[PDB]
Amino acid sequence: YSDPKEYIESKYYDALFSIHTPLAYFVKSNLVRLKNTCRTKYGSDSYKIAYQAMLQKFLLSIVQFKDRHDNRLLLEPFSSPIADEKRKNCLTKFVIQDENKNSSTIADLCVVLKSREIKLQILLLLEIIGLNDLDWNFRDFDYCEQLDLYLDRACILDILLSSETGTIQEHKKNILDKSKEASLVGFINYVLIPYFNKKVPHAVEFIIQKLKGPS
Repeated sequence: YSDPKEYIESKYYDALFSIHTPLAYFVKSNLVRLKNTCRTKYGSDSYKIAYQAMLQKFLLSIVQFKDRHDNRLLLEPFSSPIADEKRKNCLTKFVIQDENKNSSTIADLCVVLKSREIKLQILLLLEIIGLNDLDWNFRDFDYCEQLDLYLDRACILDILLSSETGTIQEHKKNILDKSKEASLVGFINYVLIPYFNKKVPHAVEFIIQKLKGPS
């Protein structure tokens, strides 16, 4: 994808719908390449602004997120064919071609995608926070407010699943396995800390407190 807008649309939706793929690749590879391209195209003076605008496109207000997920919008055709292809590939893999497709395939797919997109939104936010030098805010605690709300949704989702009892069923169970990137603990240890702790360390610390205790 030559056009940067198409590149990031492609990578955001590949990251979301392509559920077996680590988010570490979205961060260390996709976001970095996009940022480079903006650096080159817009110049070192002013690229942060354009980079931010490109990311912000995929940022979901808490109201928009609730609609996307309560009404299972992710099952529906996207008018953009780049996003839509990734949706279809996900459905082909987990709802059409899987022999065990059953009565709880859809609900599990929707919760795996919801858990996954919460993480993606936290990532977008952390990236924007770093760009705008907003980390100091997390010393003693609106993008910062938005991060906070998504962290609430992350751990509530986690608790909801934990309070409850096909290959999508394994992905769902991975959300609560600490050894996996799909879990909050894994998302902290394999993504947040390695790729965000050097910039944004106060935000990372805040995330750890919010999601796990003070320890």
